[PDB]
Amino acid sequence: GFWEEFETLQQQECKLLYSRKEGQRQENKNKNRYKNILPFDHTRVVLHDGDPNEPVSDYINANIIMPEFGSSGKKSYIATQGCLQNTVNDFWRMVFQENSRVIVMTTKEVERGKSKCVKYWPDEYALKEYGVMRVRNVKESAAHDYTLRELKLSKVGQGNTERTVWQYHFRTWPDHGVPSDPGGVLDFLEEVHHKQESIMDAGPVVVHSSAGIGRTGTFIVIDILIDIIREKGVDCDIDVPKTIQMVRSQRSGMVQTEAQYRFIYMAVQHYIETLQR
Amino acid sequence: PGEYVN
Repeated sequence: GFWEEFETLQQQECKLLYSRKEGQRQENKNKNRYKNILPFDHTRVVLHDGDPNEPVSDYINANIIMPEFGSSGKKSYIATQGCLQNTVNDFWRMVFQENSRVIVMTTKEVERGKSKCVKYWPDEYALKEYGVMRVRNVKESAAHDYTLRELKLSKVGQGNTERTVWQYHFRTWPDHGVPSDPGGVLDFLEEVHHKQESIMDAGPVVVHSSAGIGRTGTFIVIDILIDIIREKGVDCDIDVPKTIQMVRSQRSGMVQTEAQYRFIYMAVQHYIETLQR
Repeated sequence: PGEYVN
């Protein structure tokens, strides 16, 4: 039962209470959108190469999520919150350092009067410097449910560091609850998957939401489960609770609501039914 | 910073 399964998961959280001390440091307080939502220390993305005048330059509210313990970076994700005004530069340091080539944005910049992500990309055709990083917005391609932005990211002053980063911005997720059917998300995730698959040396896919746990966990868990079906077929074992437990061992609270939990099952079933057609 | 309870 969906209701019983999600409740059992919500109770099991007491054994994934790993340290979150770095995000609790005074220097990092203003780098978190939400005081209570912090990365586990052992899976957090540690930022190197920071300004040597900054006493703490190694922190972003983000964790690596591996679907399996041996996963390559190309098969992994970074779950993170939407940028704050003061973390846009750190976000691009993270994207560059981790060799990420695909970003999945699951919110608008603002929903119901609240900032869910400060704009971290230039206007179409424009060039912006974000700290030491330079970003050109080469082209935007607008679909029904999402916009794709082809971004070119490089380190200022250093040639031959340029790489293309593809930002898939899902724009129609409802302000409350979840989409009433998963077709839009499934089509979006299919494009994300093929783009990531096509890039030889790609690092983890960056996925973000206001806190980096609810919509972020929903998209990541759907993506993991559909990839199992890609490899193993429509009759394979699918274990939604165990997959949620795996991602929750790497960032607290992934998948926040019962509607999200039901949406994951619905997305997987629709993926299966399109294949069977 | 605030509190995410969704």
